Amino acid sequence: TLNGGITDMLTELANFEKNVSQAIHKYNAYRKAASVIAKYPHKIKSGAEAKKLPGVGTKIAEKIDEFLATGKLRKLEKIRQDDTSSSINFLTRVSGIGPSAARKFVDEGIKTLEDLRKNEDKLNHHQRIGLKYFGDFEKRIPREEMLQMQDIVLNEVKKVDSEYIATVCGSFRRGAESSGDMDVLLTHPSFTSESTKQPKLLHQVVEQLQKVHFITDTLSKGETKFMGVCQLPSKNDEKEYPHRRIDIRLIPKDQYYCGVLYFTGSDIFNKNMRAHALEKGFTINEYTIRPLGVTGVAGEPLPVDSEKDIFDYIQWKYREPKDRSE
DNA sequence: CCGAACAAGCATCAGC
DNA sequence: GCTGATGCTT
DNA sequence: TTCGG
Ligand SMILES: Nc1nc2c(ncn2[C@H]2C[C@H](O)[C@@H](COP(=O)(O)OP(=O)(O)[C@H](F)P(=O)(O)O)O2)c(=O)[nH]1
Ligand SMILES: [Cl-]
Ligand SMILES: [Cl-]
Ligand SMILES: [Cl-]
Ligand SMILES: [Mg+2]
Ligand SMILES: [Mg+2]
Ligand code: NA
Ligand code: NA
Ligand code: NA
Repeated sequence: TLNGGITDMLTELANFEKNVSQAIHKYNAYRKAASVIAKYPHKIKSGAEAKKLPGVGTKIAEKIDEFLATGKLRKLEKIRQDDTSSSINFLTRVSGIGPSAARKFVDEGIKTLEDLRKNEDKLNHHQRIGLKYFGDFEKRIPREEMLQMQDIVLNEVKKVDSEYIATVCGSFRRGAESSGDMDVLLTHPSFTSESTKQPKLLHQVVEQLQKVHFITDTLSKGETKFMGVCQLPSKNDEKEYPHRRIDIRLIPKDQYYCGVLYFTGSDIFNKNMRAHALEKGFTINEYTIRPLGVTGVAGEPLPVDSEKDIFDYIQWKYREPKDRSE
């Protein structure tokens, strides 16, 4: 956190542009600059020094100069005073409330936690569960708790069918000492890119985790992606653990490496890697890497036998998960 | 100067 | 119902 | 907002 004041400022600007201005490219620009500055191994002395990094341009350099000189940014001082911006930023902290619904709620006079709680009938299902667990979802998960959760998920999945493989990805797989949620990649040999030989593969796992009261709520659920809520069991007289967000993603078994690369992230790492792929003439998603043809149409999937094969195609040296926390 | 900026699953809605 | 756009999310 | 052609 050599430059934590700068990166906090840029993150706050990113969130303003996403939530309030609905300016996605400014949001991405600020997050990318925060990320590249976060990895920079010197304490930054000037905007000009920062502008040498890719993703930091003229406007962010000027803001860095203001922040170094004064410890603050007038632009943010003013945003913090703006009631509509304050209301919108608060509302978007509820899972399922994005920039559009937040602004609509404000128009309707719904702008505080109390307002939301008395207007549950104006929320869709996702938003209602997001409100229910508003406090819990902003708490971090100690890696010690992530390990207990991993043990439950892996053992319960095994009881449904010993041929499932569940892999915990996200920041956990990158070795983080705490995580914001739990991300689980799931495979089963019945589900490949060529055929689905058994129905309900994801449903059966969700069902088992609900049966043992690990999964407590559902935000969304389809054939390949579950987004929901879980909770560790507590012992006698113990206060309960916070409820936690859990995402489960069933991926074709032959596409595990693209899937685990995607689900390990970070999100900015993936954006950077995919952007580099495009510059190299490839496109990467969670299933495949394919060349781009003469006109920019993706060709056929390329053979992939390891995470490293994907890095090789785009002429990147391999990066272990712990070095992808961008 | 100016076009591109990662890629996609699920929920929800409008239009036919 | 189906299709496609949009919102929200990973 | 930044980058690259
Ligand atoms: N290509 C692409 N991939 C994305 C995106 N968002 C998330 N992902 C992928 C990478 C995450 O690690 C992974 C899990 O998504 P996540 O939001 O749980 O992130 P994470 O890396 O686990 C955070 F550090 P934590 O949850 O601990 O707070 O999903 C995205 O916008 N684009
Ligand atoms: Cl924008
Ligand atoms: Cl500030
Ligand atoms: Cl594909
Ligand atoms: Mg996560
Ligand atoms: Mg570019
Ligand atoms: Na730069
Ligand atoms: Na939100
Ligand atoms: Na997640």
